[PDB]
Amino acid sequence: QPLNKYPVVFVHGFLGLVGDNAPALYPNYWGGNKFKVIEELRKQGYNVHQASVSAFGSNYDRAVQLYYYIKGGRVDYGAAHAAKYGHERYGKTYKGIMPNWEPGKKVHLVGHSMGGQTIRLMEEFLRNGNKEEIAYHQAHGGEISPLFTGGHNNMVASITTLATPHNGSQAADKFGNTEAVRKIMFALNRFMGNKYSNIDLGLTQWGFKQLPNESYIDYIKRVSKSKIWTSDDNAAYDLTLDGSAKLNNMTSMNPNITYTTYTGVSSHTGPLGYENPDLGTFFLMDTTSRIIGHDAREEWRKNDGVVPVISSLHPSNQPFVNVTNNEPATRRGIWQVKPILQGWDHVDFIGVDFLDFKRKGSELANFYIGIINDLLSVEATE
Amino acid sequence: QPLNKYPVVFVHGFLGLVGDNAPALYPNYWGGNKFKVIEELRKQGYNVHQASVSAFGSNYDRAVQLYYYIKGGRVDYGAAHAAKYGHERYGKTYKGIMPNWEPGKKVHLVGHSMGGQTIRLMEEFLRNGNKEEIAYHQAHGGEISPLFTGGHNNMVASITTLATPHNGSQAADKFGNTEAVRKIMFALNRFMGNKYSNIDLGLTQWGFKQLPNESYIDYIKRVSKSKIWTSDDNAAYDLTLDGSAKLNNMTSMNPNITYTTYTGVSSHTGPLGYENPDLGTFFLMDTTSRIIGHDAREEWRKNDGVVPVISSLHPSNQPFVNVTNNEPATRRGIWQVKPILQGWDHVDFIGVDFLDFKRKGSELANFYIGIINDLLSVEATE
Ligand SMILES: OC1(c2ccc(Cl)c(C(F)(F)F)c2)CCN(CCCC(c2ccc(F)cc2)c2ccc(F)cc2)CC1
Ligand SMILES: OC1(c2ccc(Cl)c(C(F)(F)F)c2)CCN(CCCC(c2ccc(F)cc2)c2ccc(F)cc2)CC1
Ligand SMILES: CCCCCCCCCCC(=O)O
Ligand SMILES: CCCCCCCCCCC(=O)O
Ligand SMILES: CCCCCCCC(=O)O
Ligand SMILES: CCCCCCCC(=O)O
Ligand SMILES: CCCCCCCC(=O)O
Ligand SMILES: CCCCCCC(=O)O
Ligand SMILES: CCCCCC(=O)O
Ligand SMILES: CCCCCC(=O)O
Ligand SMILES: [Ca+2]
Ligand SMILES: [Ca+2]
Ligand SMILES: [Cl-]
Ligand SMILES: [Cl-]
Ligand SMILES: [Cl-]
Ligand SMILES: [Cl-]
Ligand SMILES: [Zn+2]
Ligand SMILES: [Zn+2]
Repeated sequence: QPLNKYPVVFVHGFLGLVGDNAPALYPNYWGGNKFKVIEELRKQGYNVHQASVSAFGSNYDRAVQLYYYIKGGRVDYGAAHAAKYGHERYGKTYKGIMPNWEPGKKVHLVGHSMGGQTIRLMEEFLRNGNKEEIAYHQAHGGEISPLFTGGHNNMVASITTLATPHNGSQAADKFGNTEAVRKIMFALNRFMGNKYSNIDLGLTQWGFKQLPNESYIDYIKRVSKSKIWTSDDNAAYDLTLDGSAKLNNMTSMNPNITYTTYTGVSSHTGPLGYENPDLGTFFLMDTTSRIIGHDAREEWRKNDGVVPVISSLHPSNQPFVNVTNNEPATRRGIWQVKPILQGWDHVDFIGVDFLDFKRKGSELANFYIGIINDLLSVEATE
Repeated sequence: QPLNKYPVVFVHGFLGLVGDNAPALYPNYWGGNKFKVIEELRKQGYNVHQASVSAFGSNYDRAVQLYYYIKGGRVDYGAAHAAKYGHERYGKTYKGIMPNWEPGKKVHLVGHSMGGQTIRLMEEFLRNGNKEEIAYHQAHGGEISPLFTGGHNNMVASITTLATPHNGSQAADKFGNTEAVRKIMFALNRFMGNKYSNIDLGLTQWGFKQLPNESYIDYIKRVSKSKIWTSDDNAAYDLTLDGSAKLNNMTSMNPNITYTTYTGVSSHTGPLGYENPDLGTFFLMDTTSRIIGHDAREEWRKNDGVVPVISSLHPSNQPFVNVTNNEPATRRGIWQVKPILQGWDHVDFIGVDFLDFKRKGSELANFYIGIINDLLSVEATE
């Protein structure tokens, strides 16, 4: 019935809120008003979905959530993970977009920004499991999530990433992951865990959910004891250069998966060889673009607002091949890096820059239809 | 003590809120963060002031308020005016920036946008009075505001306008002054008349101030009978082509006043000869710029976001002379039209476009120093 035999799952990045988990007035993550990715692709008869996973959590936490988003069930972050980092083992429970998901029934994964990292880690778990969980269930017994077992292959057809910081970003290193702004992010999460809140910012496993009969002062006190304040099991850490490198060092190429990347630049070279944001860079990335663009290492300067070009092309120590925009992108086992999109900033990929008239809806529709056609190709060359 | 002999009064336009009358978080009208016109000019030893007058009111109402802002005392809109339009005769009372203002003690007036119209009308009243008020106090006796008497000359040295819609704007005609959006404006003013409100949006003379012991429902009921809902004694009407024409038809050149105008362009000609806003046009003017730029009459298309160039150069029926940037702007009695600032939109003149990095503080400082210099010149060529 659907033109695509494998469902496509779109996976948002850091700070991403989608569907019913957004504020009353909020941009629509996948396409803004420029091209309503989910609705429009569906009207054209494609089977597509937008995952909802932790906005502020680690790639680990998100990757677990992604699995349960697709498969359905109670999120299980793993007993060893929970014990090591100091957060609940069990999380939200998901209906499941594909309850029969198993070897043989594949899914296409496309990720924006951090979503690309999240996708890689989930596949890692499927294929290779999680060593610390395997080891913990070996020593202490009990039940272990199948997600952490390994040996589950032939479940993801493609991994396609848009402006993903495969190699991290200095914006995290020098801003996002600093003490003062982590405190802000966590305070936000605390607040939005209050008992009148309808949005889940993705750190409730750390205890940021006020109980219905608990005072806010008692909430604050309970939650000041959480390890979140000092942990590295969070998005801000994972987007640093170190944090991303760690994911790179523990991931590996699946020879059956079609891997493809897209990258945007929205900076321009200035007097001294530093990079500054283009007029038309969504203004919220003004400061981060300048931090990146003024890097000591020259090859780390060009950026889409928050992720350097080097970081988005491909994970740095994984195999890649520079590809053309016209040629079929059909190679398995290798990062097919599409040609840099000139003038696209980080958020132009998802169409929410309503300030930028150069980036039009028809363009964005072509981009997404572009990706679907590549995915159709992958299906046809099996 | 002050380098300028005559105080300079800056007069904000439509929707302008200044000083103690702005919300908690709000751009500073005169210079934004780019150049703090009042503070900086003062530091350089100039005597300058920012008037506070009705943000939503007619040019008439604002013009009266301007007078009392400068002179001090209880705003008197005039008995005939009040009776004809159906609003209170008396308004707020002002401390007075210049209590001794009289023929011989002059003041420089610079107006942004509608502020330019307001300034013209005030001077008209000083010089020629108000015929309706003269006639009404003739017939019915009582006291009459000196503002409406006429014969007060030699009180304003200069009238300088920035992006003033002397000939009105289609944005008013086809948006601002339509039924539905006038209702929205008036509802806003109603709401901000509530008993907890600390901002005056300028229509309280129409009854939009909830009494301390009145219910909101009774407030709504009382105020639904106001003529404001159907009146032309409001800003939206006055910024229309007709509305501005009427001011033009009742104003005339004072041969002792130095008149000077500035105009911005922030549109570009498209495929078919229509004008579209430049990237860099403050986004809130996106829709108005397109309305203006798609006008049938070609010469009405080029615009700064909300004011067409034809409208800002000079009142259409008054004398003008195209001037150069270097030409001392020292002629009395004629509209000295300064050369168009390319890429300045309506709000770049006041520096509140924080999105536009092309328009820097040092540029805006030069523009304002420029104006002061011209004013110093006027003083010295007496
Ligand atoms: O700062 C960001 C970032 C990204 C990656 C890294 Cl690595 C880092 C970090 F930490 F390293 F610095 C930071 C996160 C989000 N930023 C602003 C959010 C945009 C927002 C939006 C977009 C899509 C939506 F569905 C909803 C809202 C929005 C707001 C208002 C609006 F008028 C339009 C759009 C942009 C980038
Ligand atoms: O709509 C405007 C208009 C002007 C003339 C005519 Cl003729 C017409 C009409 F009739 F056609 F409708 C309309 C009035 C104000 N508009 C937007 C408000 C700007 C705002 C601002 C400006 C100055 C301040 F001191 C403080 C805030 C602001 C908001 C948020 C922000 F991040 C920065 C600035 C722009 C033009
Ligand atoms: C007549 C009482 C209701 C007014 C409508 C809403 C005003 C908000 C209350 C302001 C405040 O308590 O700070
Ligand atoms: C503040 C007076 C002019 C605003 C009219 C345009 C605002 C509605 C369009 C939506 C948006 O601002 O992104
Ligand atoms: C991040 C902004 C959240 C939207 C706040 C306004 C909601 C409303 O007035 O209904
Ligand atoms: C269309 C009316 C303006 C308010 C909604 C836009 C704010 C947002 O981008 O979330
Ligand atoms: C709406 C209130 C948000 C709380 C801000 C606290 C920030 C901090 O403690 O660093
Ligand atoms: C019009 C915008 C003003 C919002 C101010 C809210 C606040 O004080 O936090
Ligand atoms: C630019 C919009 C004006 C809102 C001012 C107020 O709500 O008091
Ligand atoms: C937070 C970004 C600006 C809000 C968009 C608007 O005022 O229409
Ligand atoms: Ca952009
Ligand atoms: Ca501008
Ligand atoms: Cl939020
Ligand atoms: Cl499974
Ligand atoms: Cl929640
Ligand atoms: Cl009030
Ligand atoms: Zn975790
Ligand atoms: Zn009036």
